[PDB]
Amino acid sequence: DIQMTQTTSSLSASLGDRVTISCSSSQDISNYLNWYQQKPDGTVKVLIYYTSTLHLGVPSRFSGSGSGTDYSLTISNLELEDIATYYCQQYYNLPWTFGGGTKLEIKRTVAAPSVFIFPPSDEQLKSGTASVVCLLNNFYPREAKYQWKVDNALQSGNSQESVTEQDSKDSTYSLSSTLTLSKADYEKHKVYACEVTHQGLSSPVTKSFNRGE
Amino acid sequence: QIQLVQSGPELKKPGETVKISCKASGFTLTNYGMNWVRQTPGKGLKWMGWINTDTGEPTYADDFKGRFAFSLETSASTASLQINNLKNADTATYFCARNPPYYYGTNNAEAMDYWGQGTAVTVSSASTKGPSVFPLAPSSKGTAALGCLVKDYFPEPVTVSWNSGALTSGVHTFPAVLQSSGLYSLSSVVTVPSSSLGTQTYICNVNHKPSNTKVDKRVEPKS
Repeated sequence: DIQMTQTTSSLSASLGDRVTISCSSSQDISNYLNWYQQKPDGTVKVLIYYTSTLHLGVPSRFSGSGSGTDYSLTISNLELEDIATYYCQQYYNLPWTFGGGTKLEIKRTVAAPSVFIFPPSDEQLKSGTASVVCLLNNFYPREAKYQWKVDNALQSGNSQESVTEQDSKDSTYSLSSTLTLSKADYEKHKVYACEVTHQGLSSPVTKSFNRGE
Repeated sequence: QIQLVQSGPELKKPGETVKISCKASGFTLTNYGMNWVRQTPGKGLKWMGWINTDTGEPTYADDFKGRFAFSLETSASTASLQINNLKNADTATYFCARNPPYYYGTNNAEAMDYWGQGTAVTVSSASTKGPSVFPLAPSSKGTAALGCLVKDYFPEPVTVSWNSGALTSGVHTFPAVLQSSGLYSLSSVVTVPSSSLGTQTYICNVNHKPSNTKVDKRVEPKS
């Protein structure tokens, strides 16, 4: 198996930029290298074959070059429809192998999250379960950290999170984390807090509530 | 026009078998190789093998020798992937993709030059359940956030809208998360003017087709 490596998994860029994506192979593949584009919707098309030949109908802003073990794909004047994930793939031998993919995102100014905490509803509590939700809204870049604290005890292992794709209008990200407790555990404690750090925040942001107030 | 159209999504229980079909139109199936590619959620692409479309001979990548079978149905212009004895780890999207046959001096791309749209296979023992919908009530302490917590449903997906689709600005509906129960949960939020909280009604509309579950849940400041 020849290993294909795309060192940069995520790449931020602005419309109009020239963008380059690198790919390295674990041995000389003699330019037997293809590039594929996968849209956010999941659909795949070939862009370049044999290192630098554009496939039919692929616009001229795409190009590729390289040899030996080092290859690259270049977009000369990035457009909105080019925001996607790019994979390289060798066909020097079987099995055909792919790189890990390089996902483009749009660059923008740093934006701090707006933080909100939500207690469990009385209706859920009647059922025996308490879900506490922390919302980190409209921040940039994607990297953010948060900590759940219950009566000042850091909680690790009882929450799940998910993150939106980059917003089409303001280029930000949002994140939601849910802390799950049994009703009996939820009622054993008073202060529920979500504490957030982000490179846009000059100091951490804590939102909290007191159960029953 | 060259098209590869795959069969639709499949939900299976462990140990079952699934057959994924890939219908070729706008070109002669029998003139090109046919490849199968797997993408697990998180999105690595992995080549599973190919089937010689002229002879019918399949070739499997080593990680896919065993439970996988490539087949042809030439009279239907269709190529097929069968996965036997499904495991939860088989949960993935499977693509078929054609490649022009290689011969010395050819001018064609030796690439997978046209891809099917992918077939998503989900493997789980969970049974179908509609969600509970709970309020994420706006804090009583500018811009306010409120939302709905759509908890404990199976399978994906649910659709969420706000005020029957009249409210779209500031809405974020998050990817579902799979809980250790095997059930999914997701949240949908929207940010609104704090001043609107006493006068505007906010309702999240939740639809879970697999269970025929529809819920219109008003989200209001708690008293």
